[PDB]
Amino acid sequence: MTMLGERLVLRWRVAASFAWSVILMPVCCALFIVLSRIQILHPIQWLTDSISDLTSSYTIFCLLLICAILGLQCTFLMEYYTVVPSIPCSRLALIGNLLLPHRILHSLAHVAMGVLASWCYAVLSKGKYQLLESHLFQLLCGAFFGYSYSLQYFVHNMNYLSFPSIQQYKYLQFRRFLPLIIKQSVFQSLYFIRSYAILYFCLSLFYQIWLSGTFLLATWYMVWILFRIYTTEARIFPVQTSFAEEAEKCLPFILNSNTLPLVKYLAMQDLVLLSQYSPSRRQEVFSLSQPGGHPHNWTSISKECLNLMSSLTSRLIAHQEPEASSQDVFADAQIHIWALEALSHLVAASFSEDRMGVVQTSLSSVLAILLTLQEAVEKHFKLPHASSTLRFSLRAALKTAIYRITTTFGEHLHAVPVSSEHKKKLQQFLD
Amino acid sequence: MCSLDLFPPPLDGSQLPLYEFNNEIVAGKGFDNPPPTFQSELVNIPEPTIPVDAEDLTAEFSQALGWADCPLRAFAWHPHTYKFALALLDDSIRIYTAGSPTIPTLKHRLQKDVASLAWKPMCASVLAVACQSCVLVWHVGCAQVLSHPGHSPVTSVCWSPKGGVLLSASPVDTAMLVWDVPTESCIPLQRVGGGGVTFLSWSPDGSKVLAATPSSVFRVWETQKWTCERWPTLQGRCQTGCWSPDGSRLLFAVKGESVIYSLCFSGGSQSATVVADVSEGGEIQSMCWDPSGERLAVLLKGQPVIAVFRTRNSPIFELLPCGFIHGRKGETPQLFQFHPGFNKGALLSQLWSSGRVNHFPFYFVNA
Amino acid sequence: VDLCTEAAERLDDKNVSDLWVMVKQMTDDTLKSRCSGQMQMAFVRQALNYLEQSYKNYTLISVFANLQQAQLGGYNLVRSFLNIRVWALIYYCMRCGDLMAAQQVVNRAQDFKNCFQEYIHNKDRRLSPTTENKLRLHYRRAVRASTDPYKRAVYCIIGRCDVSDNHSEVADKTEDYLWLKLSQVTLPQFQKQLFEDYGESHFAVNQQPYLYFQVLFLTAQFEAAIAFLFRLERTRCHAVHVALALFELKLLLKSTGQSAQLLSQEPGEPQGVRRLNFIRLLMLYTRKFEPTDPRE
Repeated sequence: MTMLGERLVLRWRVAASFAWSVILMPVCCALFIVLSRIQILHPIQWLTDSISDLTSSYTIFCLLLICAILGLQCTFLMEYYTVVPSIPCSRLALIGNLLLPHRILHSLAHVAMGVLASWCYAVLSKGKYQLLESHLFQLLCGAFFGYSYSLQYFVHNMNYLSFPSIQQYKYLQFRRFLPLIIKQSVFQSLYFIRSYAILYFCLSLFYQIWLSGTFLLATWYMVWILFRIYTTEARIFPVQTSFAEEAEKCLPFILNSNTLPLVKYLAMQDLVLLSQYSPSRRQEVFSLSQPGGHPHNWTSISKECLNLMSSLTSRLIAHQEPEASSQDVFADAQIHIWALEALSHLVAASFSEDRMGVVQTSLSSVLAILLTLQEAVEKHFKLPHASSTLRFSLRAALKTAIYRITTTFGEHLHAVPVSSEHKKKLQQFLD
Repeated sequence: MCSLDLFPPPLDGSQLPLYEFNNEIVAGKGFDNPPPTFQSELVNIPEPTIPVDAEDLTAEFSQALGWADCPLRAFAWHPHTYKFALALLDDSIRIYTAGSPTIPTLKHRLQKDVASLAWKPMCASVLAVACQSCVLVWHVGCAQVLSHPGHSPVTSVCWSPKGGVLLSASPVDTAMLVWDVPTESCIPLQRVGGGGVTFLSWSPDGSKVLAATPSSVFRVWETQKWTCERWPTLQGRCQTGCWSPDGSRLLFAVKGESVIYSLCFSGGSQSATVVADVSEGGEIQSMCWDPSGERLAVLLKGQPVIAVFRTRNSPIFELLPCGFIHGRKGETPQLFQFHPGFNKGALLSQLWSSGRVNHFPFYFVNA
Repeated sequence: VDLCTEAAERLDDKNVSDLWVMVKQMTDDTLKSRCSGQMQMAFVRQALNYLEQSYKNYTLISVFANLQQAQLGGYNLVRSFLNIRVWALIYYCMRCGDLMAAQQVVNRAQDFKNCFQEYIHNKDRRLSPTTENKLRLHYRRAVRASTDPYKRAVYCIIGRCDVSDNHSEVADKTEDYLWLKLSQVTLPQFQKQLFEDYGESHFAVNQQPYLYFQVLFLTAQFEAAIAFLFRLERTRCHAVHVALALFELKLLLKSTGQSAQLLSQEPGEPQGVRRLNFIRLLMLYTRKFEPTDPRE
């Protein structure tokens, strides 16, 4: 059931983002209209005729076609997004990744939509490019721009959706992304125009073609950026629900269930936040689930964290047993670092807050993993060329988090039951 | 609200403040030994005289007002003993420990334009030194060079009183550096808006981290999962931040303003209350409270002087004007630090522009 | 011991798991060795450890089950238990086997300090000093009649007096009765007492064979425990390996004459000494199985 609600909220957030984009389309159309017919000595007449053509039926038809193309683009973001970056470890792997039937289909879709957009711009650029050799050249430029856009979205992995390290009002994030998007569209249009001119040579016009390419690329970057900023919107999952019916929508289940990975990363960031500032949800995490006195919430949360951690530990000790391998063995370490920090700090606070001592019953357990994990990491740093960015993040989060837990427990940790091997490292860190 | 007005007039040009006796700043003629009941307990912290005769981000953002011309570049007192590090002008770190004629000296190939020194708490053998391009963890092949790209020039580094994690800061990097010394590992904590992080100050017990930026926004960081509360309502940048000996009162000042804003950490109170008006006086450049929570030294730069005040925590936290601490003619107070563990009251070590570091005791003389 | 214990864990029988762990725990002219004062001291302190950990596990289990009423917090555990359940604190502490928590407790509500340390921890070798005469005196004078059951029990424990008092107001489980009477320890006297005066029927071994065993074996009555558990069918094989362990350990006392009954006390032995015919044992034992499993 949680898949359906997640997918519905996702389609509606695609709606919010593509909605900001669809609201933003027509001002861009008017800007292109005023720019393609720039009369420097006749500003009033140029602006008035551009206003009349801005009310002409052909302009409305072009706007509608561009809106349909942008809707196709939003569905593309909805269909081919990613929550983990696409990394070619070998150049042949990149060439293979660009040859997929679905990715080739996406590239063809981009080329076709770009041809449509270029035709719309040419019809909006009233003049010799209105009816079908210059118009064919503009159409070819549009198609090449679409193909290049698909290829670049693949290479720079622009389909990777970056979880915001600091959550901000969508308006501010959009405003910030505005200058970069605009400059990128301009530069990419210029470079692709040069390449397309060379290609057309091998097998007024330049200004209009560059304007059309810049407008199309700007619309694409804005669609991508809006889809990101809105589809990456943080949602707080209710920790424990007054009904078992919302139990699947609670962060514990959604984190332990096989829902789409996007929701997993979202709930991860959400739980990190709640553990950072939400004290009530925290107490509910240490809540004693009735009936049974079980801290089911904290149990499942820590269980997931340590499961992912042991997985990453196995991966590091494995890929260690070359530089790309030891870089990739801990590429997934961001989540592990977040979990280590949050958990060990929660323990550090448990020496004062968990009035039921609900965390104490697993205290020793955690210690083992840490020492164990730490040990493996040392052997990891032992293989040459491995000690020469999630890896360092996990290392730092682990060391700092253990340090916090230790210096919070102070002396009362000397009463904690630990393996003597772990005890030596404990003394070392406390020292 | 405390004004600079109710303080007893500063010691005249010829008198040097010797110690705080019975709430009155006793002046001395440089040879009047402290009362013989106090001279047999003056734990001989070094009173070194370092002659000077023997970047721009780092300068404008350093703790020292005169980093360019003060041979004392940074000071740090260890959390536990009378062990204190002084940063020479040539980036060479000297470590003076009371009761030792040996001068531990540390100078790494990375030691350029030192910004700050932090004795890692609960350990007398670790000193974090902020260099131009990296952090030299000096193990008092003895220097661990920790680098996180972009986190340079390094301006503010502080080892947690947990002694287990050390924060570093960069006015050009929007992500503060969290450094785990053993793993040799650096984690970026990114923040949107405000430019780089220039001054960091974790609360006395380890929950709140006052983070001041070269912009007009200061943030409180709850150390549990590093939660961020933005207080973007400062007319300018934050000059300094002083935590209560208890860590529930964060004292701050906005450079350009001469007020002491007291943020009560009772989700802090969404506004700051004016507590001590240091209007001239002048720019409040540094502020320091004794670990006992009874004495507070506030560095006012216009001769720069230490406004020394006694604070009453109950029933209303207020600043009371106690006196002025000044240096000799031409001696501008460059840096100051209250020794964390002076057992008989308060020990305020003041480093002056000539490099001469003097010790002023505030005697908690029970009536 | 290790081989049998690993066999037992794999066998998945609870009681046997317990008894075997106890065998190990308690195990760490054999007749002369069994009776040596140091040997008695060791067997005792070992059983005391066993019981200490046992009741402390009981404390852990009860508190973790009764969290809601416990207000466990993050000295503490005993307070939590006392909620579910100054003299009371130390009593219930020592009966969970952690003397140091009770030590903190006595420290908080405190020449008497050197004396206290002498009682618990400090060796306190002294010259021409008089000890345990003064304590028993006052105890008989005032404490013996005190209305504080825990206090009088603690006095009994410290001064080795009033051994008659079951002090059952604060001692309800055979576990306790042992722990106390032990802590008051002449070894053969109590040996006969539990073996002879109490006898089997008191121990109602029918349900708790493992108990009556633990009772015997804790008191270094090895031949007894062996014999008793031997009478049981389900326990047979166990005691066998047990006996064998003791045999090589130079820790089993054998009977001299073949036709002796399985348990035998020989003349002139220090009282409570018993002997068992390890041969006659193994013979009668294996006899049931020789026709089938020769290689065995």
